[PDB]
Parts: sequence; structure tokens; C-alpha cells
Amino acid sequence: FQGMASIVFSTIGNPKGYQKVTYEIDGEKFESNVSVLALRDLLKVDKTVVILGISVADVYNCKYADYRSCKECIIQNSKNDLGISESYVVAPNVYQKFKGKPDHYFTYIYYHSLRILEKEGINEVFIDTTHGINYMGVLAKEAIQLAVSAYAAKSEKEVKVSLYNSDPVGKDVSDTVKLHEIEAIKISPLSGLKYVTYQILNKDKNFFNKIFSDSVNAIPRFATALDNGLFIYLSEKDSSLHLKRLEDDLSKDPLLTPSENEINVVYKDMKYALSHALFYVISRFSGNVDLDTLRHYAETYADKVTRAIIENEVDKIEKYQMGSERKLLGEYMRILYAHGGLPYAGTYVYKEKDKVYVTYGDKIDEIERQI
Amino acid sequence: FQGMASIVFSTIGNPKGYQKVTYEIDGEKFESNVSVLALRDLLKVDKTVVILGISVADVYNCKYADYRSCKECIIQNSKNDLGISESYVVAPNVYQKFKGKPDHYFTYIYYHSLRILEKEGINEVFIDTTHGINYMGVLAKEAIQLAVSAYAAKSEKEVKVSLYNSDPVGKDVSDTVKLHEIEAIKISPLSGLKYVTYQILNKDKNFFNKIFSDSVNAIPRFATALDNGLFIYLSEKDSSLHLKRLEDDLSKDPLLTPSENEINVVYKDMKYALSHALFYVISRFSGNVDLDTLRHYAETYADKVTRAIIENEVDKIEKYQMGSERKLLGEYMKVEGKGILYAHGGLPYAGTYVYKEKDKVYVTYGDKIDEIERQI
Ligand SMILES: [Mg+2]
Ligand SMILES: [Mg+2]
Repeated sequence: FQGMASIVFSTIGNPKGYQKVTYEIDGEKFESNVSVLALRDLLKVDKTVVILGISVADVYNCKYADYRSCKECIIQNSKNDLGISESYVVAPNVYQKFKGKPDHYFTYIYYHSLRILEKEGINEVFIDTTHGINYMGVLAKEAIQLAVSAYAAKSEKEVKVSLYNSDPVGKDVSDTVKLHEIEAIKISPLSGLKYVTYQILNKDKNFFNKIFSDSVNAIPRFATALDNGLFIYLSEKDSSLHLKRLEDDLSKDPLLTPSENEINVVYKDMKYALSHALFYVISRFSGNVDLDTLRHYAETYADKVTRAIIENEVDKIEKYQMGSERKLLGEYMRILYAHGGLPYAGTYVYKEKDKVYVTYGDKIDEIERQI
Repeated sequence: FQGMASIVFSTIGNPKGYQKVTYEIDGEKFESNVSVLALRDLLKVDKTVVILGISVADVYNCKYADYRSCKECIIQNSKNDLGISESYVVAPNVYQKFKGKPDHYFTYIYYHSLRILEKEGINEVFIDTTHGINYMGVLAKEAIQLAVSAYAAKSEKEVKVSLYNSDPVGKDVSDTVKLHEIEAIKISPLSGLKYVTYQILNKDKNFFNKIFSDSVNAIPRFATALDNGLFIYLSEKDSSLHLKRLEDDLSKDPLLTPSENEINVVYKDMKYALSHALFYVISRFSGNVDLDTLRHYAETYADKVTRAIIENEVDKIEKYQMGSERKLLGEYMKVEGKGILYAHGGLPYAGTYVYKEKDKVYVTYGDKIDEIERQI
């Protein structure tokens, strides 16, 4: 299954909803107490996701026994006020007595929105920030962008993403409130990959520390390999454990710990979201690399020069009749990169029944050092 | 996983290959003994499928013990001559001493190409008929079109399909040969659905006989439900048995039986391919129909009027707070005292129940399904 479903994510600052207003797109109108229901109606959006901060517990006198029971109380009460039965993402946020780190909101939305994209078979995403307050809008937008980027690359599909906002404040039903398309982008597997790597490669040298042993070095290295089309490396240098550990890290509930005067909320720093997106995209490349798979990777996941270099190397390999035993490419015909990841002294080739494979074999440590 | 892989299917009449020529697309050239290798190079196509007839068995002195062994001899010997290691579809065909029914070639290509599409995560398909002979081109093109139609609708994705043919060289030795895009189409889930139903609904009254009990009526009836957006009916009237039995029928090898100077080949009549496509598409609609699922079905699998009527009825339903006990739509929406299926886009008020469970509102025909079925 593949899927062409649409979804709208909406940042809602007040789970009680808002004064009824008449929203409008292209002259067509829909009256609502929340912009997201108007976007859903006017754009015929399949799925709805309301994003709330844990801080709105205060509105309903929800208890702080633990994050899960607190968020369940929020959802039960908001469903009745908003007339939206599902789905809800209730994220760690900083607001009044609720204390923490704003980037934790980002991490949480990235991870939870990614899971939703997987489940829903999505090809079009709307992000409605009409009712967001403080930093909700900027961080939900960027966290969802990251999730759609990871999703498009791993699922190998195109996903359209649009940012919407309106201004219903101090208006009523006699007011017409336009829902504006602010920006619309198309994310392809290539541009999803490039966004994910971009978010690793523009961070300071210590940014990815304490994620796993030597993560401070391993993470930017894996990102550089992904960014430059080193598919054989992504296939052969196992990162499945890193991915599993990050899933474990992000799957656990935030901690809610009440003070005298405060509720402290602890989730995971942004570096965990960026790292997960990286290893999630890398998981696309698992398994042995035969020539047609590599041709496809070149077309799908490499920029134009890198694609051309890889395809030229493959063209050269396809001129020869290939045997069962493994030989270095040299035996048939900056160096790592000038040959698009197939340097002749550092890559083997072999034929196993109907496929020719390229592998670094026991030379992978040499390759790793040149990344 | 979804996928944006490309694939070319090539009808090849002679597994020995052809006079080498320089194929060209848009000024760019590639010399080959087979058009499909030039297409693969010039259009950077991920996957290659060579379609051969079983009749090429004699080229390599292949034995006729059974279809599997004959096909495997053909494939192993063709690989070296053609320079293509995989994949091969070796189909029943009629030619010279090989006798049978030409539509069996269609059925075989449909089913086997469909399996290949599923495995390969495809969004772009090329059909190269350059080296096809007799009816290979017409039947491969139409069989593949049906396959992609079924695949697009069931997987819910768009697929582009293009028919290519080189300049025919005839009995001459040309030097440069253009590879022409003849036809290029885009198949959406809706376009796939409509092509599948079209192939059912343009057949004679008895065309679908002997597939399963009362299939002459049941098949057209399912196609009519699908063609007209009766998604609740498709969700509630079983067709998984029909799908399973068709997949079992089609997965069995063709029968090859040599006689005095003839080899008779038997596969399955075209009706099995068309019926398989139908039930494969219908299998998309499994599960209870909650209103968001229905809205999605209207947006994805229904023509403009049907989409509008369904969405209108859903808009009305969504005004109400829904209880957990099943009630007819009319119990919510119609007064006591006086005041049909298609005018309500499949949600007639006296024949459809509604209820809410675990955050979703559902519509179902429940015990009224027979009455709905009478009206299809
Ligand atoms: Mg949540
Ligand atoms: Mg075959």
C-alpha cells in the first residue's frame, strides 16, 4: 500500500476553542469555532490532528500523576469543547507555571507526527498555525517539515506541504476571515533527504554528543555519507542499533514533576529528533547493493553530479561479464568521492545468480576514514 | 513503503536479438542488439522485463516435459543472447506448431506484470513493442494497462505509462533509429478504477460465466457498485473468497501438451484477468466505513457528481451528535409521517444505519444490505 491521503496539523492554544467566525477560501465559506474545521471542510482534508501543550491541563484541573494520565484528561475534555474526536498530539511545552525547554516541543511533534504520517498513507500535509501562541507555530512547522522530509525519503514518495494561517481574533460570524495559504512546497525523496542532512550538518561539533558512544563523530559522518550518495556505506555500516535506541529514547513519555510553584516537564533535546530523522532515512538503504538498486538510488537520492558519476561507474561495470568470486573494481578498469563512492582499489564486485553486487567488504574502515 | 521506481516491459519475438543499430532519443544515442537496452539506458529505467512467447522453446532445443521446465530452458538460454539477466515473463502464445488461444497471452501478462509492479514499487512504466510480432504488442500493451490500472487503484498511487516503438527497420540495416514515445498517459487511483470497471461493463451478458456460482450476474453487479461509488456495499458484501480463488486459478502454470507435430498450450481465458482486476481493486475497500474513510473514498475513487453527493450527505451527518447504538439515518434526520440508493450516493435514509464508536462515526447497511443489493 502507498496512499494519497491528506492531513491537517493544527496548533491550538486554547482547548476551549474560539468565538465562531466565518472562514473563507476562494469565496467559499464555513462557520467554525476553530480554524482547523474550516480548513478541513474547505480543502476536503481527510485527517485532522490537534496539537495542544501539556500546559492546558490547568484549564480542566487535570492531575499531574504522570504525563499519560494528564494528557488523557486533556483529550477527554478538549474533544468535547472542540468537537474534534481525534487525533490529538499533546506536547511538552513551556507556559506560565509549566517549565522546561522549548525545543522539547519540537522533538515531540517531530516524532509523533512522523508516526501519524506512516499510519495514514499521506501525500498532502496542511499546517494551520492560526491558533498557535508563543513558539508553537514556528516549532510545529519546522518539526512537521522534518517529519515529512524523513517520511518522503524513507517511504520513497512525494509529499506536498502547505502552511496556512488566518486572523479570527475579536471577530464574529458577521466577519469573513480569510484562510491564507502562506507557503506551499513539494518534498521529494531527494529533497526530504537533503533537508534531513542539512539539519545535521549545520550544527556545532559538540551538538550530537551523548546520544551514543562517539555519536559526536559518528552522526555527522553518517550525515555526510547520506548527503553525498555513499549508498554502499549506508548499507554496510550497520546503523540499525542507533535507530532502535533513538526510537526507545523518543517513545518514552515525557516526565512531569510538580514543584511547590511549578510543573517541570522533561522530554528529549532537539538533537534526538535530528538524529532519529537521519537514521530513519538511512534505514532506506539496508541490504546488499546490486547494480540496478544502485542505479535507482542514484536517480532517486543523489544530486545531479553525484548521480552522473555513479551511473558512469555502473555503465563501465556493465560492459564486463561478471563471475562468482569477488575482485576489486581495479581488476576491470578525494578518490572515494571522485568515483562517486566506488573507488577502484576499495570496492569489490561479484555476480550472484542474476545480480552484480558492489561491496566494500573488509575495506570499509578505509572508506570510513575518507568520508 | 511506497516507491518511485521505473520499469520497462519489452515484447521480444526473437531471443537471439537483432541487427545492431544506434537507437536515439532527443539526439542522444545508444547502440544495441535490442531496443529495450537502449530505452533502459537513454531513459535511465530502473527495471527491465523481457516478455517472450513459450514458442521460442525450439530456438534452444528446449524440451516439452512441462511448462515450467520449458520456460526455464528458454530463460537460461535467452539471458546470454539478450544480455539481460532478469526479469523474464515467458507467456503462452500461438505460433507455428504452438497452438492455443491468443487471449491467454493477455491473461498471463496481466497477472505476472501485476505481481512485478507490486514487488518493484513502481510509479513509471514503459511498454516497448518494437520487437513484438503478431499479436504480442497489442495484447501486452492492453494487459499491462489493465495491470497498472488495478495496481494504481489498489495501492492508491499515480502511475505514468508510455508506449514506445522504434522506427521499424524492416528487412533493411538502418544506421540511426529513433525510439518514439507514441502514447503517454497518467493513471490515478480513480482512472485505474474506471478502466477496470470499463472492461467488465463493456462485455456481453454471459461473458463472466463459470468463474464462480452466479458469476454472470455477481461480477457485473460488483463492477456496477465499484463504478458508482457504493463503498459501503464493497466493504460489507464479501469478495475475499472470489479474490483468493482467482489468485489460485491464475498462479497455476499453463498446461503444455505436445502431440503429433503440435504443442497445445492452455492457460486461463481473458475473463479471469478482468475479474481478478475487479476484485483486486475492490479489496481496497475492506473494513468498516467511518466518515473520514468515506470522505477520503469520495475524494479518491468517485467521479465529480458522486463525490459531491457523498460529501453533501456526510456534511449533514456531521451536524449531529452521534449515539453508540445503531439508528437509521432517517431516525436522526426525518420526521414522523410520510414525505433511494443512488440519489443519496449510497446513503439512503431508510437503508443506512449510523453509530459512534471509539472516536469515529460509522455508516453501515447492517441487515438492510439485501435491499441495497436489489437496487444496484
Ligand atoms: Mg500525544
Ligand atoms: Mg514467466
